[PDB]
This record gives sequence, C-alpha cells and structure tokens, in this order.
Amino acid sequence: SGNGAQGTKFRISLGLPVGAIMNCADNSGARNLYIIAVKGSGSRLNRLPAASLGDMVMATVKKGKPELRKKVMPAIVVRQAKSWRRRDGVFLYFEDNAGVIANPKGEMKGSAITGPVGKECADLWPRVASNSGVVV
Amino acid sequence: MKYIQTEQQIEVPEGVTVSIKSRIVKVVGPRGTLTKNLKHIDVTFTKVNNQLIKVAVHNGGRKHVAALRTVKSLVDNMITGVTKGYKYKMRYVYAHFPINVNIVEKDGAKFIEVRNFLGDKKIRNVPVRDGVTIEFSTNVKDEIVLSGNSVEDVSQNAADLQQICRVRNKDIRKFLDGIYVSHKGFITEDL
Amino acid sequence: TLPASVREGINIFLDGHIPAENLRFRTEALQFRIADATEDLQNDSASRAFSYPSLKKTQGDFVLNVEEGEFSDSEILVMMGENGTGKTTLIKLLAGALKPDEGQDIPKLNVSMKPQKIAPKFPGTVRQLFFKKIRGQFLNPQFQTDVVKPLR
RNA sequence: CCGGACGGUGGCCAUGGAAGUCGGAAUCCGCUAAGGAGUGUGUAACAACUCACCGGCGGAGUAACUAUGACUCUCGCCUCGUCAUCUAAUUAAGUCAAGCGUUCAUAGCGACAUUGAUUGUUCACCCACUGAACUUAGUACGAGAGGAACAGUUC
Repeated sequence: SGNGAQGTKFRISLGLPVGAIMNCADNSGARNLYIIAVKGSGSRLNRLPAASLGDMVMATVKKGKPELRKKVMPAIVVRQAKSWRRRDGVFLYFEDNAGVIANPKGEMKGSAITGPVGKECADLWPRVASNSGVVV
Repeated sequence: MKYIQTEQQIEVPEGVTVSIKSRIVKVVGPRGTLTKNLKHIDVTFTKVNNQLIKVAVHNGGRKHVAALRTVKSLVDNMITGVTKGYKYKMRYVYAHFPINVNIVEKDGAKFIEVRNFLGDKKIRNVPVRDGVTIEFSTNVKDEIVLSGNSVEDVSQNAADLQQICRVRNKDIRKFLDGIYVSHKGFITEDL
Repeated sequence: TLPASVREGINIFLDGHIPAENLRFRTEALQFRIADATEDLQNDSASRAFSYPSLKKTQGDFVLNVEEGEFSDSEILVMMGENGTGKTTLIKLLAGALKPDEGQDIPKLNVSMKPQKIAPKFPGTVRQLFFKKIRGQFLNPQFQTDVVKPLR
C-alpha cells in the first residue's frame, strides 16, 4: 500500500512471504515477480514480511525480458491463492499467485492485465481498475 | 535583617464598607460585594477611620514584607471592583478562517463556544465564570467583552478563552490566529 | 485531439490529463465531497434560522405558489427546476425586492443578493465598484486564488 | 514613571560610500538648567529609535609525454585485494570567550587553557519496510520554491 493508494484496506490473510514468486500478469515482458519486500509491513523478530491482495511489494523479475531482469521494482499483488475472508462472510481464493509491475505512485508499467483481478486490489489502485477485465 | 514594622494604606471611599475578622475580608459596595480569605499570610489590619485601614507586618524578612504590598493591592482591587468594576476586552485575530464565537448553555451552563478556529474541526468551549458577564461588542468587529466585580475572575475567564485558542504545529509567529486581550479597564466610564 | 468514443472521451476529460499529448491540462482534479467528508456539527445557531410562510406571487399571467419551509443557520439550500417556474421570483421575494401578492416575509436579517442575468448598469470601473462593496475581502488569499490571479 | 537630548559640524584623515555609532588617533569650542566630535538599536549612505544627563513628578639512474622501464650501473601480509559475473543485496559531558557563523562572540557551534544477503562473528556493509495512510489541504505562510496541524476515518 502507501503512495497513490487512495482508499484504506481491510486486513486480508497474508499469502506471500518474501521469497515467494508470483506470475507476472501484465504485458510488460516480465514472466514472473520474486517478492523481496512488502511495503508498510511491520517488525517482529523472525517474521517474514508477507504480502496479500492489493499490497505493493518490491520485486525483481526472475524470468523475462533482459531489460527488466537484474533489478528491483515495485509491483502490486492482484491474485492470491491463500484463501482469505471478506466482510460478507466469504472465504475465496484464486488459482494462482500474481501481481503486476508498477511505479511508486502506482502506475502500471504495462497496459493489459491478463486473467482476473480481486476487487480489493481494483478498489485500491485505479490504474489497475483501468486495465482489468473480469474483477473478482 | 528583619524590619521592625512596615505598613501600608488601603484608602476607603464613600460608597463602601470593608469588614475583617480573622483575616477574612468582606468588601461591599454599589456594585455588589466581594470577599477574600487572607489567612495564608500573617499581617495585621487596623482601622484608622471609615476612609482608612492600615496593614502592617512586625519583625518581618524580605519575603514576608514583599507579601505586605501584595495584600494592599489585593484588597484595593476588591474595593475598586465594587465601585468602578472591571471590564476586559479581547479581539478575534485570524488570517483566513473567521473565528465564530457564541454563547451556549447546557444545564444552567453558560459557555463561550469557539467554532471554526483556523478551520479547526473541533468545537472549543470555555465556561463563563460566575460574577462575569459577556457582551459581543456592537459597533466593533470580532470584539468580546468580559466584565464583573472581580478582576481575578474576569482576568482568568479572559485568559481561559485566549488559551483555548493556542495554535499547534505551525510557526506561531506566522500563524497568529487567536483571541487576545486587547484592553484592560473599568466598567464605570469617565474613569 | 483525434476523434474518440463518447464514453472514452468523457472519461479522459475528467482525469485532467491526456497521455499522447502528455499534458496536465487542468491543475487540480475535480472532486465532490462525499458527505462523509463534511464537518459534523450540531446545527441551529440561534435555534434555527428564519422561516417563511406560504407565499404567492401572481403576475396575472403566471402564478407562483410556495409551501411553507424552514431555513436553518449555516446551511445551504439548492434551488432547481426549469426557468419560468418562478425560481427567480422566489429569491426576489426573500430579497425584499418583490412584494408578495399574498404571504409576507419581513425578516430582521441583512441580505446580500446576486442577480441572475447580469447586464451592466453601473457607471464606474471594475475596481472602484468592488472596493466600495468591501476592501479587505480583496486582501484575502482566498480571493486571490479564485478571482484576481486567474482572470487578471 | 514621564519633558526636554541642542548650535560650530556632516570634526580630521583615511573616503568606493562612512554625516557620532565597522576604522586610525585626537576630546575641543558655544550653549544654557543639562546636553558625549557620541552609550547601544544603525536605511548603502542622515534619518528614525535609543542612552548619559539636565529636569516635571640488493639499491638507484634512464622519459624526442605523465607513468612504466627495453637499457646502463652496484653487492596473499595489508585484504572485505581491484573487474567482471551470480543477487533486490554478496567478509560466500563543563567552565573562559579568541574565533567561526558574510551584519552579530553563545541561534547553531566554539582555539587556546582549565574542572534478508556476506561473514563464527560482536561489529561492520548493503537490499527492503515502517508509526503510517486518508480526507484537513495543495490550503493557512511564501515573490515562488514549498509546504503545515488540532478535528474525523482506517489500519
């Protein structure tokens, strides 16, 4: 979360600790995203920081265009897999872990998002809304 | 070095009688009446004549004697407040946000209610003390006026209001918003 | 710009930015208060403001009817509807410019009024006119932002 | 508490401009009760304040370039090395006050003197995060540059 995130976010189950790799779901040239940090996460001895739906992470691209590899950039988690629970009572989950590469302000690097996108992320990051097909 | 006696005069004027037992002062005049307790001090009051009353300290140090003038003054301002009375004026001060000031009442209350102070989302209230009345001066812009018989209650009621409008987290020399005391005087005019 | 769709063109307009051109055409984005955003106060002031009774104003060709309503302090009321409805007539009556055929509204209040159609009928220059009304309002920073600097 | 604080003249040289008030000495005169060739505040530069002082109150030489050294002559510690490469990432109290602080000793300082990788690693060095976000508000202040909070809301 943080910059450019207009909205607050209700807690959702943390799915992705540091080291996790999600699918890159944009058209940027990136094939996956390797999580090295979660923004706005706190501190407890021994705890991995771990992201969830609509969290902004800091990632590198393990697989993808060489102009994207070997460096750290912001991304946003768009699909989960660890099931979480909404305030309408529902426990839900996607089939994959996936997020999209983005700028500190929260602008997509790419122009499409392939696959669905959870609403809690859509609601959080307007330029993600824009590029989303099926939401939730 | 201990001064064998030092004394002071408290002059008494035509409309008032002041009566003292133990060290309890009752001053009564045209404007009503005021009483104050001087037990915490150790001075000796003595009447010379309906228009004169002395106060004296025997064998006192610096600090004791220092307290003797301040007894004179304290009882003076009781006497003047019961004749001329006291009136403090304050004015609102703001660069952008017009400070709106009312008088509300919850349960026999009387409070001075300050809205909008610097845009401030909170509604400020200062209770009106007893013995003190409040007029928003006609003919003058953003002037509040506190009056009554007791300088101490008027003065403090005033300072309660000014202090309820201190600014936080701003350069207080650029952000001069406030309600400041602007004139200290009397209720009866000519004097 | 190049031709666009109806929905699309409107959406881009409201952003205040156009990508190909890469210009932020409008300095600040337009937003409307949620009503969650507004300040929460107990409103009355002196217990409520003034109130008007039923009013009627009849020209002899048009008739206006008004239902008794109440106004409170520190509030804002919108008036909507089509022209020729007597939206203008109503405001005038409250201004005291017009006398009601029936009903009365004699308030103690001091009123400032701005007319709908503005045609000049004042001799004098623009600065002189505004200074007579009030100087000091001209000093405020708010007025610099909205009037003075934009138009010049 | 308050009134008065004056003429030679804006002394003289240094003077870019120094008219009392950065500076070099020199301290006179008239005035009248008393008013310094001038205590501090000085616009560049007078003013305009003020105050004193009257008063009211083993080692070296060598260069048609620096360096090196073909030539002549003589008896892996430092290290976490540097470049790459693999990583998002890689040991894989205080006093004195001369001074600064452009004007000013003490705002801020003060000489002299004196009372998650990598590693066993601690450490160290990076990579990230974050009390924060949201409106309050791109607001108040500011020529702009920029930039608040108290209230309310969610974590």
